Amino acid sequence: ALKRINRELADLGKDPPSSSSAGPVGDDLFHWQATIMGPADSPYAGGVFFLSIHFPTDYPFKPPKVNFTTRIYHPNINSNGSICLDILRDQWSPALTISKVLLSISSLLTDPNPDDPLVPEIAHVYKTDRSRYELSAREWTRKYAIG
Amino acid sequence: TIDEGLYSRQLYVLGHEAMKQMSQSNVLIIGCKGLGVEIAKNVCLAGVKSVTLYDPQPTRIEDLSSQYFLTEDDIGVPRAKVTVSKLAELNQYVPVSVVDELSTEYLKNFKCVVVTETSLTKQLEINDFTHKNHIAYIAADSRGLFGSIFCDFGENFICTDTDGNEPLTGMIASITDDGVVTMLEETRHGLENGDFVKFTEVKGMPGLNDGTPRKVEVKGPYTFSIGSVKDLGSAGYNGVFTQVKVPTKISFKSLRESLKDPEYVYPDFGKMMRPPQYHIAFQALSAFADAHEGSLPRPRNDIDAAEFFEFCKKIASTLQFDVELDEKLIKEISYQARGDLVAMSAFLGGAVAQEVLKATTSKFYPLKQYFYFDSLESLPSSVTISEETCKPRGCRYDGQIAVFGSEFQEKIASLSTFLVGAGAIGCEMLKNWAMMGVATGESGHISVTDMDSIEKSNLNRQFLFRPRDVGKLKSECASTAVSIMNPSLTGKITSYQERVGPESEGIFGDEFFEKLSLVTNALDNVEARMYVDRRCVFFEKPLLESGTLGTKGNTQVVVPHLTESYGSSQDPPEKSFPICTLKNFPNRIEHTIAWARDLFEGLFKQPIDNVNMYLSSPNFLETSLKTSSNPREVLENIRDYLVTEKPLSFEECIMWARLQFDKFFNNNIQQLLFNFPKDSVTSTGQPFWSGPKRAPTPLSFDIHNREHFDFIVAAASLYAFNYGLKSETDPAIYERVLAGYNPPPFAPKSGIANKDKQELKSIADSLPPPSSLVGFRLTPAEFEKDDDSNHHIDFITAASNLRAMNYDITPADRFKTKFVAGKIVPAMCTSTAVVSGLVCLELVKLVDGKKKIEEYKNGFFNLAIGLFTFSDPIASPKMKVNGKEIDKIWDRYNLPDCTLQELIDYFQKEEGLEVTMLSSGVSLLYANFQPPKKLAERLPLKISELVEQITKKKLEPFRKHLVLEICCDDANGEDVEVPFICIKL
Amino acid sequence: MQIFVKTLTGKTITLEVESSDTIDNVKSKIQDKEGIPPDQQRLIFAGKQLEDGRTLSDYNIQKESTLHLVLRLRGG
Amino acid sequence: MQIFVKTLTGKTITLEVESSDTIDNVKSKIQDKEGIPPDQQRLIFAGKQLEDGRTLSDYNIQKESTLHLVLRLRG
Ligand SMILES: Nc1ncnc2c1ncn2[C@@H]1O[C@H](COP(=O)(O)OP(=O)(O)OP(=O)(O)O)[C@@H](O)[C@H]1O
Ligand SMILES: [Mg+2]
Ligand SMILES: [Mg+2]
Repeated sequence: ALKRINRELADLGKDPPSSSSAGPVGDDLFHWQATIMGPADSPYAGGVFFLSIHFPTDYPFKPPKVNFTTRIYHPNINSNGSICLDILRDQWSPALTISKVLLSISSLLTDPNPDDPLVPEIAHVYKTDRSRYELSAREWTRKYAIG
Repeated sequence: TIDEGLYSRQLYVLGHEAMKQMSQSNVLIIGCKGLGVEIAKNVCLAGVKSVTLYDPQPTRIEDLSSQYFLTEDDIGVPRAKVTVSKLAELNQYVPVSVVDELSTEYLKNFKCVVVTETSLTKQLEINDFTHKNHIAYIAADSRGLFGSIFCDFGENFICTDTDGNEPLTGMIASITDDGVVTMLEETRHGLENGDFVKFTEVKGMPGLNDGTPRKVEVKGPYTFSIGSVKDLGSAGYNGVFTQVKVPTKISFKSLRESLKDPEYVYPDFGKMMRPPQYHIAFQALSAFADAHEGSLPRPRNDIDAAEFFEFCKKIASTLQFDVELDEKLIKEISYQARGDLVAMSAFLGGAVAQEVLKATTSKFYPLKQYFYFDSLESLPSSVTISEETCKPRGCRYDGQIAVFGSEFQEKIASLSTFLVGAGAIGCEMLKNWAMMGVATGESGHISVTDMDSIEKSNLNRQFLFRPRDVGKLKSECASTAVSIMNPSLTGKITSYQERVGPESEGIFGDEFFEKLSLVTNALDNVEARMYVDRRCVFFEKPLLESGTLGTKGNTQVVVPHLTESYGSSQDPPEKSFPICTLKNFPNRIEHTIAWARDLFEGLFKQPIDNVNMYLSSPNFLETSLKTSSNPREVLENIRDYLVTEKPLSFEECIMWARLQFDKFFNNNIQQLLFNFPKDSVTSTGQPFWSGPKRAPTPLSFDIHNREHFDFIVAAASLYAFNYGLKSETDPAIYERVLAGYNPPPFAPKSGIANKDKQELKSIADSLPPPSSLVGFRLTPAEFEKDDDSNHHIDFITAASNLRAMNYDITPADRFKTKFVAGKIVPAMCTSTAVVSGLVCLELVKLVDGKKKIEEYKNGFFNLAIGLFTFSDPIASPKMKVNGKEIDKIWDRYNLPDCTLQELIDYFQKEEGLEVTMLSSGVSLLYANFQPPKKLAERLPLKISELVEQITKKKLEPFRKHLVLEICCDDANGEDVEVPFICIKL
Repeated sequence: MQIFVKTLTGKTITLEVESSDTIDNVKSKIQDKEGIPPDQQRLIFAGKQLEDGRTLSDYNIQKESTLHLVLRLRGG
Repeated sequence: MQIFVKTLTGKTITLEVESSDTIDNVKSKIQDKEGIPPDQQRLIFAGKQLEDGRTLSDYNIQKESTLHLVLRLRG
């Protein structure tokens, strides 16, 4: 696991992710702290979201545990930071890199999926009153994702 | 009336009906040697109605080679008489008897008849009777490293289950007018051509819901066909399908008929020409015994071998067998005629016991009809095996010396093994080692470790433990039992109660491991397997891995510098459901059981832990306010469980349980339906509650309903346990308390600054001070499935069934709920016996020090279908480093405790490689991209000092080495893999 | 060429292959028909475990040959 | 030519296509008409699932053939 994790880290260092920056916490290779920038064409524009990534002892044969640490008002992210992503629960394979996961999370942020929601109330607000959802998302990203 | 406290693991393999039929079947066993006693033990543990033994032959010393119920004080006593008393203790529900004489008509009292150590004429005489009276007949034989099984269940055997798999079920998406059934998105039905299915809940085609099975024509992994459904309708939508398993009729031939034209079962496809040879060889053995007053050929005797081969020629000519006899193999069968190995006995006994259970239950596919097996690759080649070394010495190991010799006996007697785990496989392994004489020499020793204690359910397949041993440590009991079996092991066994893992390296350290000869795993989880595999790889010790699951099993061997390790291959992972499915949209009972388990943890475990930690840690609040993802939840839990909702009697517990019922089965559903009404549609215009999403309906509490009352009782009892109150079970108090309950009004909420922190502070300071409460603690509930009086499984079952009623899912019972929630692994005694036999057959290969990789076999088997297969181990991969051949697995660098700069310089000058990353454990000691100041600080330090500084933990005094992982690049910049580094402290 | 694969659970699978196909192609076909990733498949023919990077003709696998698809178990 | 695509709810969509048209183009037409992303469209004909990168002629789709459209939902 150590060699794979270091290879991914070096690959990140070589070619910058531009919109993301993940690295080990202190000197522990199995605990990373990543950062994601809110897409410009989204309610979360101009926001910095911190994620915690926990590689299991069996990596890459078990998915990393990725949790948001910043509060976000999204139909697919709940108060614990859990992310409704298929590739993190049962579709995980030992061929996906952390950069792919970060790109998937950014794409999820750019457009939510209210048809299979994790937070039914936010999904209902999104489906019925879109403008209120936009205002709430902007308020939350200004209150938590900036500073 | 099956005692589920004992047959818990076996019922998950067989079932209630199968065991009900088993409990009414009688088994007769002729022969009480190692094979016979193994079969009888497995049958008694299985749970047949009764067992009868017939063996009037007086005991002899050599019989102790594989008979573990015989002692040296029983010489001259009939074997059955001395074995019945010890067999009667294995299971209290299975009487064991002895008959001094056998008459043909007496056979009519038995459901199954097993025959061992009997001549062919007697077998023909018995089978001529059993066949025409419809009695299952099994005949087993074990000669040295060769074995044979024959089954004859009658001309009209009815098999109800042919593979032992659960019926397949699936969710449909659409059924066209031509019967083309399509599965949901990316879902496989798993059917085969010729299967039968029945449909339910199909809309648009009500005619398919009657329940008549229909033929299945598989057209792809996602679709199949059922025929023409023109009349029933035009097109069907949604619904579910379930496979229907139909009985089969199997016709067996009598032994007399099948001798001429046998039907073979092949345990190995690599040698398909052998079973025809063994068929002649075993008959020749019987003829030779008949011609010499029942005496088999003497060990490694050439005259007897020649006469035996003459008999083989005669038999082959008589039967018009157009097969060329392999002289070497047949004479090998002759040489080992008097062999009696405990490993072969265990293997064949497990197989034959499974066949007996098939006969008595009409389940699983039986052997049809001849099963000839050999493990001739285990014959030693590093020692002298001749007539002089194989002659008997008048000791209990004669049956083994007749195959391996005295020099190999000396080799076995000085082994130093290490057995990890003392479960079913551990007990079988200890028995096999005791019988084989392992570690009975001056320099021998056995070490066994296991941190668990004996429980009632373990007695069903761990025959070394008795009911009086419940509550004691497994390792001590196993060591004492095997010291009773073989007295020479007194003082040669050491038992530890230590878990093998990173925390026990102070006991199983360098000194402990350097003295071993091999390691044998008997574990039940993959983490321990991987850890022990890594330790064996580091210390370069042979490893024997084995595993079982229901009727399936496998065994693998890891040999230093020859094969790959256990961790070089990948296994399928456990399936975990998406959080969105469990939280809101379940459609299977497994989802509701997982939800109920999470609810149990969140109601009776987490709040109690938070309250207790608040009353112990002086700085708990501040740490929680910035550590947890929801400090508000922690504060609310503490407040509710300390002041707001602290019960003073059991009536308040009942009221709390009623409130929780409302919270989790009536109000959350109302909120969910407020967010997504049943008539809502998706963004594409499709209905929202279609397919995998089922529309729920709120539950209204009714005291008379059984599930509601069960939930109330279990929740109130668990809450009282948390607060230490006196619970009750009389329905009168529950009905009286719940009558006067006024539900608070509830209305779903439509929704519509920094003061929240002030509110959190106000809540925090409102809590009573820890000083005011000293010595006060709340007892958390620790999940325990094996106790049927703590209400854990009762609560989980009630919650799961209530949530199933919410979403219109078919509820399950306590049996299936315990199976799913407890992560129980089905277990059988027969599979354990087979795997132990295979492992002990590989152990002799390891002891002999075989070098070629084609001489070892990894084994896989499924007894439900009678499948056995073997394959050579995979050789360890090689690589080129600096123009040198390096083993990717078993090679390492040995360096002194130098500085980091010196290590880098050594790798640059010696291997011509540039070090880019260096890590130890879970820490990054050095990386090429670190800032220059940090490196300049870390460069002149020794590796031990660097590890201590980075990990912030001093190395223990017992630590004698460090393992480092290094990634380096060549001169051109291409990354080259290198083996790990072993720094000697 | 047509070959058969028998699973440890009793299922049978029919594959249409050629003698020149690599073991990787066979594993991919088995994944298509069963969903088992190639890295988790253990194929046995005539007492030899098939390894990636080689061809069928290396193992003398001819038409109507029977392979066994096996797996390890964690109990015990 | 013309073809018909039936959905899980009983709706029928008529499409004007050619035997040489790729599956991707047909999925693009279905996305333009119904708004369903191609990645979530699962088209089935005669018990076989249509795969991207191929053409209708590869599946022997002819005049006025009938397909079935189901949808997979991202988790
Ligand atoms: N890391 C470990 N170190 C030492 N012994 C272990 C370890 N993990 C498991 N064991 C032991 O291995 C044995 C596993 O055998 P088995 O699974 O048949 O027993 P069990 O877990 O007690 O029973 P059951 O699974 O039927 O409830 C048990 O003795 C267990 O204590
Ligand atoms: Mg236990
Ligand atoms: Mg266990």
